[PDB]
Amino acid sequence: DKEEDTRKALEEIRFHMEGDFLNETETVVSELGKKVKAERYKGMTEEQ
Amino acid sequence: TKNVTVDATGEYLKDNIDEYPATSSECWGMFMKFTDNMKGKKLRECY
Amino acid sequence: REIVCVQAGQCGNQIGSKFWEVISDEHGVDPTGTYQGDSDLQLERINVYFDEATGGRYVPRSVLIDLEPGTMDSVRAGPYGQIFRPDNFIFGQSGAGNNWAKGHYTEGAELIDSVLDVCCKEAESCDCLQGFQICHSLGGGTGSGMGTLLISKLREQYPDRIMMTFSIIPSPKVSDTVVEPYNTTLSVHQLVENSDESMCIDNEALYDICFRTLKLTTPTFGDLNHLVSAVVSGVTCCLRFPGQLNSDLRKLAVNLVPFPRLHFFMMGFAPLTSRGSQQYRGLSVPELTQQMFDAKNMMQAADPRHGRYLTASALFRGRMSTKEVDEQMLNVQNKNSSYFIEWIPNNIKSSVCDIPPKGLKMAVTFIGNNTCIQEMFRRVGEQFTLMFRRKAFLHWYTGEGMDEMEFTEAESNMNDLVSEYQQYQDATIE
Amino acid sequence: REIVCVQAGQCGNQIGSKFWEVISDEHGVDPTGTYQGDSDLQLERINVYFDEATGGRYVPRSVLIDLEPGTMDSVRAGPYGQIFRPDNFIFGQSGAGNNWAKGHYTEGAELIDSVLDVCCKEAESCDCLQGFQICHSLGGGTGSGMGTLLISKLREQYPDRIMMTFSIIPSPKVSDTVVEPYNTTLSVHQLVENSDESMCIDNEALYDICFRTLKLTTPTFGDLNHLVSAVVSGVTCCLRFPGQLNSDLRKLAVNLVPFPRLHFFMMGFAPLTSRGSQQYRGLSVPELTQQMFDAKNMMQAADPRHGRYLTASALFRGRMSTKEVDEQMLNVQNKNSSYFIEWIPNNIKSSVCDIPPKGLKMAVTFIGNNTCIQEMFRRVGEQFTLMFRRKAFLHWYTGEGMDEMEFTEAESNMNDLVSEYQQYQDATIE
Amino acid sequence: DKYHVCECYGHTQQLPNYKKLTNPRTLQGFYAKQKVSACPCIP
Amino acid sequence: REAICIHIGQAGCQVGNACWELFCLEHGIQPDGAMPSDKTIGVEDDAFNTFFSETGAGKHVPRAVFLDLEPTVVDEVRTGTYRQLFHPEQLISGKEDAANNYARGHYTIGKEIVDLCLDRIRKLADNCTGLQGFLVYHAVGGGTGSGLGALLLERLSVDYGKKSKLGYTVYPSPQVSTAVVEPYNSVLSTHSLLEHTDVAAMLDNEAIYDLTRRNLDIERPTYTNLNRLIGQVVSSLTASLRFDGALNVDLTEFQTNLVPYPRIHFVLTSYAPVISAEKAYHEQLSVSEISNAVFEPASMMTKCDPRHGKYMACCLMYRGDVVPKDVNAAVATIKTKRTIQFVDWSPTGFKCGINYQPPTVVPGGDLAKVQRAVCMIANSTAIAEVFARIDHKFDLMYSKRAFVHWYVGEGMEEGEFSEAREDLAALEKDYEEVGAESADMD
Amino acid sequence: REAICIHIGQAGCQVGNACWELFCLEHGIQPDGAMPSDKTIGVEDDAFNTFFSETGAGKHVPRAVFLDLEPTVVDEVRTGTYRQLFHPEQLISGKEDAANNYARGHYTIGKEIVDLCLDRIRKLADNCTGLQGFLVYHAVGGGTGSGLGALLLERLSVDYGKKSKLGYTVYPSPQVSTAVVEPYNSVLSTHSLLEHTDVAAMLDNEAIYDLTRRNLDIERPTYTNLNRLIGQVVSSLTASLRFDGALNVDLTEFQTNLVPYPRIHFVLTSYAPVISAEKAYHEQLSVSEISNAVFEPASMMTKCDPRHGKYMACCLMYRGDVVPKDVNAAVATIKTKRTIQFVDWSPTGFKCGINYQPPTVVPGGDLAKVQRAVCMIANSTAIAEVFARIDHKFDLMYSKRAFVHWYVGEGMEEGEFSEAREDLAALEKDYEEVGAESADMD
Amino acid sequence: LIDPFGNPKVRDVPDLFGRSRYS
Ligand SMILES: Nc1nc2c(ncn2[C@@H]2O[C@H](COP(=O)(O)OP(=O)(O)OP(=O)(O)O)[C@@H](O)[C@H]2O)c(=O)[nH]1
Ligand SMILES: Nc1nc2c(ncn2[C@@H]2O[C@H](COP(=O)(O)OP(=O)(O)OP(=O)(O)O)[C@@H](O)[C@H]2O)c(=O)[nH]1
Ligand SMILES: Nc1nc2c(ncn2[C@@H]2O[C@H](COP(=O)(O)OP(=O)(O)O)[C@@H](O)[C@H]2O)c(=O)[nH]1
Ligand SMILES: Nc1nc2c(ncn2[C@@H]2O[C@H](COP(=O)(O)OP(=O)(O)O)[C@@H](O)[C@H]2O)c(=O)[nH]1
Ligand SMILES: [Mg+2]
Ligand SMILES: [Mg+2]
Ligand SMILES: [Zn+2]
Ligand SMILES: [Zn+2]
Ligand SMILES: [Zn+2]
Repeated sequence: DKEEDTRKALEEIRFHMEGDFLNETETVVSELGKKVKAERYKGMTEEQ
Repeated sequence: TKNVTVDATGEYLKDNIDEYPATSSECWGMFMKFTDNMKGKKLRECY
Repeated sequence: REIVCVQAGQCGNQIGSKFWEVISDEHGVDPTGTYQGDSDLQLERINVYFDEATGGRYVPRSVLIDLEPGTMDSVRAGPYGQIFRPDNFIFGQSGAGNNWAKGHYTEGAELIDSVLDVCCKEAESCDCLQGFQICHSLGGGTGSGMGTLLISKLREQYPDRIMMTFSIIPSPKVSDTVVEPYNTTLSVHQLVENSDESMCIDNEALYDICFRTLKLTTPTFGDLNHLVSAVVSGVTCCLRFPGQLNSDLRKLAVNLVPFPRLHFFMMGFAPLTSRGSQQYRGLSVPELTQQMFDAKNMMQAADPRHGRYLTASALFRGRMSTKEVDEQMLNVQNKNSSYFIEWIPNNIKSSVCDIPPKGLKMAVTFIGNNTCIQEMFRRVGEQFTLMFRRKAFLHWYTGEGMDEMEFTEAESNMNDLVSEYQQYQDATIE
Repeated sequence: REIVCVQAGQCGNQIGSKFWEVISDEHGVDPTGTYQGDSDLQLERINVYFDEATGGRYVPRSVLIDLEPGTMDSVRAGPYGQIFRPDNFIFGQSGAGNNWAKGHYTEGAELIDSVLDVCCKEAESCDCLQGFQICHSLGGGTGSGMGTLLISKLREQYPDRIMMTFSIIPSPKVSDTVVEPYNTTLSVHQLVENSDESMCIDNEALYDICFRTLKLTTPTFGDLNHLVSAVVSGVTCCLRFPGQLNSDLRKLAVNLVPFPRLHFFMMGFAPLTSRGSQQYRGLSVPELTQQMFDAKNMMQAADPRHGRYLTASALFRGRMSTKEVDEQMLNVQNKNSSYFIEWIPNNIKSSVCDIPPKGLKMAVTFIGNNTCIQEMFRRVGEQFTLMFRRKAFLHWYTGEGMDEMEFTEAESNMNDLVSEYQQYQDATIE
Repeated sequence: DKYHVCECYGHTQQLPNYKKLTNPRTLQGFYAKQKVSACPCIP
Repeated sequence: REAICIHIGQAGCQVGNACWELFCLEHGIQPDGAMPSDKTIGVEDDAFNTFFSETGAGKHVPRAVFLDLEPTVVDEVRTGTYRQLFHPEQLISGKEDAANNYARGHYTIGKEIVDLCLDRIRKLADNCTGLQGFLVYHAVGGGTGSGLGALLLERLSVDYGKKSKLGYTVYPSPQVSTAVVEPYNSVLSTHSLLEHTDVAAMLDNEAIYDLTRRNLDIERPTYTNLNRLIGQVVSSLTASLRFDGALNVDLTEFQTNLVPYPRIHFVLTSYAPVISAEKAYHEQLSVSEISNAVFEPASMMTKCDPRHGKYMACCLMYRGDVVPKDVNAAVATIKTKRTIQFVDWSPTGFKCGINYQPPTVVPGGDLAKVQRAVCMIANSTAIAEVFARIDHKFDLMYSKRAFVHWYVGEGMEEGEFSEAREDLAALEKDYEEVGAESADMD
Repeated sequence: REAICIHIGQAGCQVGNACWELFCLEHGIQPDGAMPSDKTIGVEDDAFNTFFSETGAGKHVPRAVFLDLEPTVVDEVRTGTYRQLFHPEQLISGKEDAANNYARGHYTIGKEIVDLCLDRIRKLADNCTGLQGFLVYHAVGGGTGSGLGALLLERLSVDYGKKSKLGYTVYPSPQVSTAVVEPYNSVLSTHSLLEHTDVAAMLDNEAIYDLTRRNLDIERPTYTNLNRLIGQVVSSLTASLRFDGALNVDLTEFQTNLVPYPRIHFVLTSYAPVISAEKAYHEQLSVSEISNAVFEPASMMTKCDPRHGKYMACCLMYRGDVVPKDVNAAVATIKTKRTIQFVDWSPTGFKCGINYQPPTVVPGGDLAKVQRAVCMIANSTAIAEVFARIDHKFDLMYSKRAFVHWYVGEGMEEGEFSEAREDLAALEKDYEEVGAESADMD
Repeated sequence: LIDPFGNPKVRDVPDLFGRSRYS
């Protein structure tokens, strides 16, 4: 049981570290969302 | 005088970039940058 | 046991988009509405927030109302916007103008009948209806006026159910609009009569959470709406999943409000920590309890240390022992006894649920009833008194039709709410 | 039985980095924080200084404080710096200015609340709390003022626990700072009321140790701080490993302090010997005892030959006989009987621990309570009266807000401490 | 004391009274209440 | 959504040329009214609708009228490069000028031309579905601008009622002047501007000349530079209706937040990143720097010093790459300053707007290209000094009756001079009274 | 972290050219403000922030203003090699000089230029987050340096208040002289330095000429050599803020340690390894040798002999390969000497600093390359002798009202001469009284 | 490089004399 709890906690940390909320990125984008960026605007890209 | 004194060594520096000395200033890190980025964002204090 | 959601104004519609993303993710609903989940535990309570349309689809029980269609274009552009039912979008053709009287009396009475018709159509479809959930800002124009109008109408039609509101109130430090105090005062007058339980959030507290705890370099309103959507989706979790000690919105109300006007509550969500720090701390019930009572993790500008707790509630999600929960609540009650009202022998209710939010091993949401909330209303009353003594901008409201006695009546009602909290703070056994 | 550490100022953070390197090395913790040790004996007492983070890791129970983050960035950048929890670094935005009054009254009161919140959060997590451990210099600015402020607050919140300090004091020959007498006098005034046990080290004594005993060609602060970290880690060894005669900080205090004001001690560590000479002499209890009582091996400028020992303590590490300890302490007391206070029948306490520091067969740390400490206080008081009679730099302190009465009170209290030591020096049986 | 109080040389370190200096100048409010004749004309 | 522009006389038509060149170049409409047939961006966005309507043949045509009493300037517009953009009915021209007489424009000559103007405005208002105001550009120093502008605003105010009327007005400078009779026209104009305008923005050419000499590096500026700056300001205020953003601001929110009492509607205007291309590479131009710029009096487009008064409300429009948190940090920094003062009855002094579309760069222009800009409109008691200068000049010149016979010959009673002068005196006392501290509670 | 430099007049601008040349070469910024980012071995660091701000495109620009009343010297800076480094607004120039008249700089002409300077300094201070002082470079012998220096310092005190202002000042040499009216200007600068400055370092060209003749092998030195020495001293003192070290020292620690009473803030400066390339390879340069060097009067940059007074405090900055144990042994040996005496009320007379960055070598420079150096600033009663010679020369001329017509005609009361001379006399008596031993104790 | 206890140690002071930032 101890080993199982350890594995679940490691999966927890791996989920938080790779998530999009803390990394400030977005992956689920709608086609209309590529033009309208009402909330989710954060800044300009390098190419711009 | 300013030409022959300062502009000559300025031109020499323009020609040669190996005269700039190396250094180490590890005291400038992430907490200093955090304090730099947080100017004017004071919130939730009691007086 | 079905909840109906109402989203009003720009802030309400934007928070609603994130709320429905979190709920659709937890039940494994694709943004097209198709179920793609992998466990029966997801399906067995899907009815609570979604209705099932033919051939697989699920539709969310929400009404969207606004005076300018700009927000509809904003929600339609989001990643989950397509899920919403087209007939549930109600909009006009001109804005509230940041004016409470315009939003309440002129365009409010024009649109309100269509909103009540949609809310009744949604309510009468449920086999048993639980309370309503409303998101809006108090500082705006259509949010305050039309939100409080609709709340009053729903309170007339369903007085025995629960009325729940999440509300944003103007910061004393940062404002986008000058006439915030009038709209706030009139809205607080409406809420204290109509609501059963009201949660208050300061944008200043969400910015302080983002900058100090999460260390985000460039926070946006989407982050603030994510924190709010997290707590909103967390409070209803025990209604829709199994657990060792079930709980319900009505049991929370029965345990939190000693007297009917004292229905204003504090909010918190525990697992918040920066991506750099996450490698440094293992999950445990003491860590969640310690963050849960830290005033740094509370979403209002008032600090509990300036008041006293009448009652508090904690809802735990995850596989954990009941002994650790009970003993933690006993230790916190025993060590800080001066901050708890003495004529109530036990102030904390606990509840435990088996299913955590996706990607977290455990989570807790905290609701607190503390008298220091009186300090927010006092600050709003101060700014109102500064502008009202000089009739600073009254001609707009009077041109809509309001009598000046209305402003003094609303001010008097807020002053009486502050007085009642202050008297119960300083009460004694004798 | 776990200790919470506080490191304050540049000297404190630098000494702390070497201490946590030594502690992490003896328990086999990788600089990434991962346990890589080779015996369960290392794990069974890891709780004393480390908390356990998930999947193997350990984190050190320490608070880092400074007024400009430059030092914090230097410590975070060090080879073991990664082990420290990011939330445990507390810093302000402006310096102490090398001024005690600034560190105590202006930036102290600004930061102290966040430090007290972190120290209470760390203390209340312990199942049973042992004393606090603080490292700071008295001659500096933020170390002296905010360290004594924090000591006062922790003494208010935990009056039944132990308060222990390791402190650096100005050399008698060369000053590092012009205003050292004010900062030293005010800090000693705060410590004599608040502290339970205080250890003193002179940088001049460490230079004399390195040059005379170790014959080092190019010493650096890393060597001085390594000698200090070695003795610091030695004092706690009996708390965290088995032995034939266990010992504890409270047992040391009870045997060393005859009266509550007499709590300032000298320190020494014995098996110091140069790499060329080390091949010529094997370790044995007579060799450790002879170096241990040699004034050449003592870390203060005052010499025992001008005073008398009230009490002393020796902590031995290694596999060794009780005969050599008992008979050596009796033999040393009998041959040098004039240097021991006669109205106590036995002045030395012994303790024996099985596990030595890596690479040494045996080691002993010595703590001594000697009346020659009066000479240091007398020298500081003379330099203070010369500066105070002429108002030499007083406008800085008075401009911060201090009343002149504080300087006369602190001078009078320190002068009475010198008188009390002198009276116990010349006492007799009669 | 043994020095001068800086009111010599014609300088003063007193902070300005912002509320008084902030009020505007008007024909009836300011100019008409002067012993010596005054006007809004730029010289 | 829609707004209609009315241009009167010489200044108003010349400022109109700069405005429509900019609005065409910002939307991408060619000077002949046809969008590029090969430019398939992918989604034909509706943003043009605020300023253009389509003729069903697919040409875009603008929602504007050009009004003049002399033919020369309108015939110059008719024969220029943009001949095909405007509908010929929109360009209305009379035969002869109002000869610097407000009386001639109001009573004698504008009465003949006004009904054609009303018919064109009727034809425009019928081709709208969410009209939300009129923008008017004119100068009060000249005869037709003052007289016909007042008469037309009176007729619009009776016919349309509640619809908003926002004016951009060229007022006389304190010392630079172009005609002798300016004081009489500016006094007679102010009664109409007081009664028949919801917000009035005041401009002085001497301030824009100082700004073009100091900030830009132009030694010999001409009216085209000033007109391009005015066009940029109007584009900044109307950008909130046309492009995506975090916090939109409809013109009624502007009117609700900026005007405290119905007579207190005269506002100052300023613009921050007026900078040359060579200066642009020596400095970063962050949000806080341009926010600090709009509050310096060296940035204003009207010759008044706001340190001599108190602010009642400020409306800050940000366009381009800005994030709301930076706007909040900037506004929090401004509030600390002691040389910026607000009346004690106005605690929440700011209104904010944030739009994502950066300002457009015009090929022959003199402004640099920049990633962000801020524009400010503010209401302040400092304006009482502006009125005091005009009153003083009118007093001397009227005391002698220096030119009155022209006005009496063209149809005006001499009494009208005294009435207007007293109404301006009461407005000047209102601005003195509103700034008085509430020491009644002592 | 950040510091702002203010350069006044001819000496201040010429010393500024050498200072900014050194700071560019020490940080690694090229003369055009760029940086070869692709050719690098280590990693990019934030250390430049103390002196430079970035625009974001990677150009660097410095935190300095250059103030002068004649255009020629600033135009020489504008047309030289570093033309692209400075922002053009920072280089401020008036139309005409103060003609060696303090009155002309202070009352009539500097009042016109001063408001532009204050606006630029405000624009710099707004782009900062931890400003910890102003560095000011000027000469008190000339008219604009004295008068405008005094006015700017007076305004800064009221505007910024408690913020520190540290001045490096070229005072009139005791027998080398350049102009006849030097005593009046130096005296009338007494109030500014005495009441509006936290530490003032005094330099005399005759001492730097002696140091360059004796230690360096230069037969015909010119101002660029002296300015290079001053730049090296400033780089040594500011290195403690910018690079890693064993014992750091913030600029507030100097003020805390060197000034016992608020008027006693004038300090002497000296630098140790001033040596030529041919001698440098024949000798070791250990810590004890350079520590012994800094106390000899042949090493000082001010013409005063400290053997005629008593030290109150010394601050020693060591940079390069030094070990703290050697610094302690050296300071203990200095303390042993019988020709060095401290006042009996100052028992702990020393402050130490140790930094790892060795001094930089400039391509056209005259100093050799060395692994270590030490710099000292100290407060001593010997400085009272420097003021007495100026007072004697002032007393000589004022007696005959030799040149008073210029000052009184240009706007000054005759009383101001007597006022300034009595205030400096009281400062001399303060330095006599503070240095008197407290031998009477009982 | 020797510790006070005799063990070898890594460098603790940067080597900067004779070094150049740009290759
Ligand atoms: N900024 C700006 N000011 C202008 C322009 N044209 C004229 N003015 C100013 O406006 C005032 C003159 O008003 P006008 O427009 O010439 O008067 P009008 O409308 O032609 O009236 P009439 O002379 O009767 O035809 C003077 O102060 C001019 O400096 C222009 O194109 N731009
Ligand atoms: N060390 C040094 N001293 C200088 C330099 N330039 C001038 N001085 C000295 O400073 C004094 C002259 O002051 P200036 O700077 O020329 O006076 P100013 O500021 O130009 O004042 P005005 O003449 O009125 O314009 C003399 O003692 C010069 O020897 C310089 O570049 N370096
Ligand atoms: N937390 C949060 N605040 C918002 C959001 N949108 C707007 N606000 C705030 O709400 C206020 C504007 O009210 P708004 O919703 O526009 O009122 P309405 O026009 O009646 O809908 C300002 O203080 C905004 O900063 C949002 O998505 N999240
Ligand atoms: N042993 C030791 N002493 C140090 C160290 N760093 C500084 N010191 C001493 O501590 C004193 C300076 O105090 P400091 O830490 O700078 O005070 P602060 O400015 O308040 O942080 C001087 O006596 C230094 O010699 C170090 O790493 N080891
Ligand atoms: Mg005309
Ligand atoms: Mg000159
Ligand atoms: Zn005086
Ligand atoms: Zn003064
Ligand atoms: Zn006049």
